[PDB]
Amino acid sequence: EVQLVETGGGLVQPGGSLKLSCRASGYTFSSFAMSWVRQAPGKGLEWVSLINDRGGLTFYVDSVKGRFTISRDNSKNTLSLQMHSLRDGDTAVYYCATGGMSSALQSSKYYFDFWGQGALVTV
Amino acid sequence: EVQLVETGGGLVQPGGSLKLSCRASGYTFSSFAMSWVRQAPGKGLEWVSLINDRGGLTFYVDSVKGRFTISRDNSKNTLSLQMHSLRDGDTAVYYCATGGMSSALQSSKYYFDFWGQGALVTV
Amino acid sequence: EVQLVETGGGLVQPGGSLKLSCRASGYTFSSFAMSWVRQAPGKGLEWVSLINDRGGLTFYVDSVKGRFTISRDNSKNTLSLQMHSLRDGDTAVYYCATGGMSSALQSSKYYFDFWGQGALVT
Amino acid sequence: ALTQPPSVSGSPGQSVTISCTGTSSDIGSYNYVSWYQQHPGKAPKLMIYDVTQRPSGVSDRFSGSKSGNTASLTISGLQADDEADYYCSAYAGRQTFYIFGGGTRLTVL
Amino acid sequence: ALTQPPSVSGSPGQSVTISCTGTSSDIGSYNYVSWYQQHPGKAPKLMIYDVTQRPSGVSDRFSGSKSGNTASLTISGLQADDEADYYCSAYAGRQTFYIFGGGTRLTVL
Amino acid sequence: ALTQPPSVSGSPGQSVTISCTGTSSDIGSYNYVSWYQQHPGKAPKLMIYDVTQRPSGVSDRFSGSKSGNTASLTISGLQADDEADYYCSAYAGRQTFYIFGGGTRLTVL
Amino acid sequence: SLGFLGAAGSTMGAASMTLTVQARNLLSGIKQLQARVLAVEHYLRDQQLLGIWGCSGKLICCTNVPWNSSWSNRNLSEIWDNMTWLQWDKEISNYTQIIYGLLEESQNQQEKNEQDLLALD
Amino acid sequence: SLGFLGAAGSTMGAASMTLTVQARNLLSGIKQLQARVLAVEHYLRDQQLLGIWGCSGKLICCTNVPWNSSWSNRNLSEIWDNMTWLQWDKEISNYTQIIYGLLEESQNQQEKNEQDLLALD
Amino acid sequence: SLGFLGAAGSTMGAASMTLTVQARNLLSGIKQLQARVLAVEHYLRDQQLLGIWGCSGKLICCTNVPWNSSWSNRNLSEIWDNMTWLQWDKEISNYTQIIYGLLEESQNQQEKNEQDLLALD
Ligand SMILES: *[C@@H]1O[C@H](CO)[C@@H](O)[C@H](O)[C@H]1NC(C)=O
Ligand SMILES: *[C@@H]1O[C@H](CO)[C@@H](O)[C@H](O)[C@H]1NC(C)=O
Ligand SMILES: *[C@@H]1O[C@H](CO)[C@@H](O)[C@H](O)[C@H]1NC(C)=O
Ligand SMILES: *[C@@H]1O[C@H](CO)[C@@H](O)[C@H](O)[C@H]1NC(C)=O
Ligand SMILES: *[C@@H]1O[C@H](CO)[C@@H](O)[C@H](O)[C@H]1NC(C)=O
Ligand SMILES: *[C@@H]1O[C@H](CO)[C@@H](O)[C@H](O)[C@H]1NC(C)=O
Ligand SMILES: *[C@@H]1O[C@H](CO)[C@@H](O)[C@H](O)[C@H]1NC(C)=O
Ligand SMILES: *[C@@H]1O[C@H](CO)[C@@H](O)[C@H](O)[C@H]1NC(C)=O
Ligand SMILES: *[C@@H]1O[C@H](CO)[C@@H](O)[C@H](O)[C@H]1NC(C)=O
Repeated sequence: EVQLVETGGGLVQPGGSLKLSCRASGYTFSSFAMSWVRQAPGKGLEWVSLINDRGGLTFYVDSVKGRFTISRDNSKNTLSLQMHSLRDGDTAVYYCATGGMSSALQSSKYYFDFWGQGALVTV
Repeated sequence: EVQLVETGGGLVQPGGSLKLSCRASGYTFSSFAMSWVRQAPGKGLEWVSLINDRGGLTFYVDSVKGRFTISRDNSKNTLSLQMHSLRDGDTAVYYCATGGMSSALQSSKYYFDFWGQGALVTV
Repeated sequence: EVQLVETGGGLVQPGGSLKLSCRASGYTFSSFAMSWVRQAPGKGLEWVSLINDRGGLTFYVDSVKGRFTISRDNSKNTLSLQMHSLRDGDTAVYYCATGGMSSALQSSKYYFDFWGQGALVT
Repeated sequence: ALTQPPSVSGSPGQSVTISCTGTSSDIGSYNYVSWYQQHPGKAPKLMIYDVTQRPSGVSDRFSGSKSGNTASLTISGLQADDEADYYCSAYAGRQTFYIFGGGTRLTVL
Repeated sequence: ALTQPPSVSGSPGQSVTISCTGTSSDIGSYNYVSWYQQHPGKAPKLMIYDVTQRPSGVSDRFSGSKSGNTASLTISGLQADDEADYYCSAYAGRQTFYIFGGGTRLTVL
Repeated sequence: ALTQPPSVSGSPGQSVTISCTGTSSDIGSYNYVSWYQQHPGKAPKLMIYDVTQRPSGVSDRFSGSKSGNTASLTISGLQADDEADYYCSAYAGRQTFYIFGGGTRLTVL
Repeated sequence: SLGFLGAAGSTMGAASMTLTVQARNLLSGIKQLQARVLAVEHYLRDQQLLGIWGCSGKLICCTNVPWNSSWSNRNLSEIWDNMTWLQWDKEISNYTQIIYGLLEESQNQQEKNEQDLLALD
Repeated sequence: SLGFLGAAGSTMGAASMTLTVQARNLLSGIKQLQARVLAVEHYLRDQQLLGIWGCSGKLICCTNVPWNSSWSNRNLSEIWDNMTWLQWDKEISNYTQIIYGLLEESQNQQEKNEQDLLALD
Repeated sequence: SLGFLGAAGSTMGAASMTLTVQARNLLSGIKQLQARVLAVEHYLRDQQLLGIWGCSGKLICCTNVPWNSSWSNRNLSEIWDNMTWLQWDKEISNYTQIIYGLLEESQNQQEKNEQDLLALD
């Protein structure tokens, strides 16, 4: 029942700015924390960013801490990642997923229970 | 009049866990902070860990920060150090000593005022 | 109309400790933060230390953080820098400058609006 | 990252175990080691969360454990449909949130 | 330190631009940059503060801007009295307050 | 660690000084430099505590001082029973509590 | 906003979003003065209790006392999503003083520990 | 010291240096009891309001609510050096409750955010 | 526990371990009302004074004002181990207001310093 659909650009020259938006359905969007996980075509999975359910708190992997912004709009059920600088090493398939955190009064997560199809971003 | 006696084994192997329990008498046990220091057979002295008089606060040298636990039982007058992993580089005589800190309402220490005999631990 | 005049000697042995001072006029002394900026004879400008308008807060570059003390006296209109260790890379003209910080009830500075002439210390 | 075997193998019906080794501040301190199954061309599916828990909908043949700084996933009764790239990940702390290991290719002989 | 060209030149009346390049942690993130004019034998005088502001007493010929991590000074209508070593600076943060570049020698042809 | 002479020596009745040298973040900033006397096969005994204080029970022949970043211990009137391994130590802060120097073998000629 | 006690019938999680509303309504001849003084004494006794626990400036205050299960063995879903605060109050009433005692002891230890850490040069 | 309210005619910047003078003087038969009880209620209402905003222990409490300009378009020199607090209080009267509401909302998010940050192992 | 004031004859060190016992006991027809109000006024004046010093949430609060020796030339063991709080209060009575004045100035400077530190981008 749970679906995550990632829509965004697939090509950007180095130094470009792009946005990826993951729209969720089949569950209460505002009840789950969500994150983005990156996988270069020849590499394994890499965690990139994590956002809370409310959106007040954001965390990033050190490699992108000064260049990527994660935000979510809970009324449209949409999680968006805005990338800046977009240096070559960021060419990869990006996936959005639920999980990775809970808001203190919920059972813990620290795992990604639902994954989207992903989107390939070429730098 | 003060005596400190370190009881524990002297020979383990890498990846082992051991514990040293130091008994003390001749002073009020709960009135002094205590610590463990070590001396490699061919080297000088190295500070290993420090515990407060109440036992609530513990400090470790970085080399053992994630491996050693220091605790004290003020009713049994016993200072215990539990070692984990026990990498060969941890072979040394471990000395039980009284001093090194004081609980804000006491004169300062920053020295080790009483010493035991030393427990030789071989990995 | 605004003048900053540095006072102090210019030559000290290595391992010596020296003190510089700066007298200022033409403005309300207690209203501006101040700093010391240095320039080696063959180099560009380097910020060394900053003091608040009240003198309670001081900041230093890591390379001098444990050896320099910056202080000010708002009744004598004087800003003084006491140097210790004084290792060679510290040969420079030391300029007295006004600015670099504000009291949070003032507009932002983050620039140096007045400069003195500089005490050359070897 | 965590170290994993580049690949594992076994016969159909055989139990195959994939291990991942980390340090004391990673797998050791935090008992949150999850496993994901990524079919080539597909997004990873969650198979194991926590050290020993499994999401509903995941077959009882997938289980795992943690000992020291070593985590492992054991897949009993290996099926042809189990050929996939398996990854483990662990919570590492507040400064670095998650660490993924290298992928392990599970092939059915 | 900041990246700044060792020297620039031009004829009287020419527009000359002096660039300054830093990183995202300093000139990029913070809109707190400044430019100083140091004539040989004299202390530097402040020419620009903030990205586009100018102290009173400074001629309109001195202007500047910032885009991304690159800041610049432009002197229109170059005069013989403008021959000097120019410096850029920027606020870096609470841990590091100010960072300066090297000097640019502006010569009038 | 603190710098210490590997060994010193002298004749009975002479004054012998052992100089322990550290840095500004330890001996310099903190007025807590202790000295210990370790006979072979025995645990170290406290000889000096604080920069200039002596424990009760230790003879007046043991003294010490600090200047700049160098601290020293002096034994006047050296006796045959003074032969020992001497150590210096100092408080370094909250992250690093104590730093010991190398040992000095004191031999009586 | 639902107003004062509007969240009383809501779940424990949802009602946590209205903590400031009830707080405002705790402060806002002889009979009137006794009623006003009583309201002040109850407010101050609750604030003193929070102060002793180290929660003097917070509406939501996290502590270092573990939950002992005997007090209530419900999981987080049952407590926060399927119960109201009135039901919880009733369920935890017999253990409230025990918890309060532990909270006092925890803060006392922390104050001593803090005092010792600030004594390290 | 200028004494109680002696800074009332001074600029806001200068007046900010005497906050403890008025704070001390906020606390220092039916009529006597009603007036002193009333003084207590006003004190506690202001302290409760600071508490809700997370300012329970401060006289100068720096918060995370941005200034919206419409409330007052004066720059920092025009406000802190060329005005007294009485003039400001008159100028900002119509926006006082708006600011207070925003302050409450900001603190609520911070407490919830802190609660979540402390839930990360 | 020794109960309310049971530590009065104990040493200052030992007596410092019972601060919550007395803290609970400061708060817990015209005469009854007036005394209840008076107890509230004394409690609030002491809490307000602690707030001025930045100690609003602590029973043991460390400060940045040095001891001037003239106030008392005793060592730490002479005060904390060989004296009761009653003896100390008598010994230090003449300097109590001096100490309080210094504490106020220290906190005022600290608030300005915090305000300036929070203004560095
Ligand atoms: C009362 O319970 C119902 C159950 O559907 C829920 O929708 C509603 O929000 C609750 N009321 C309040 C005030 O929370
Ligand atoms: C929990 O409560 C039980 C009694 O039900 C008691 O024996 C035990 O000590 C308590 N444990 C803790 C950790 O407080
Ligand atoms: C509390 O104690 C009373 C004693 O009669 C008992 O009836 C009641 O069930 C108890 N409540 C709980 C929640 O244990
Ligand atoms: C009143 O204003 C004058 C300037 O007109 C100023 O000098 C004086 O200090 C002010 N008084 C107070 C109490 O601030
Ligand atoms: C400022 O207030 C006005 C109403 O006076 C409102 O429309 C506007 O959105 C506010 N601006 C911000 C940034 O909150
Ligand atoms: C507040 O609103 C009233 C409405 O009549 C207006 O007269 C008054 O000037 C306003 N005050 C301010 C400070 O905006
Ligand atoms: C009273 O003094 C004696 C002296 O030995 C001591 O043992 C006892 O604990 C003291 N009483 C209290 C209540 O501290
Ligand atoms: C201590 O108090 C005396 C007056 O009794 C005063 O002269 C002296 O300056 C004070 N010392 C300090 C360091 O404040
Ligand atoms: C306090 O002052 C009075 C004034 O008569 C004096 O008798 C007393 O000794 C003083 N006490 C101290 C402790 O200085």
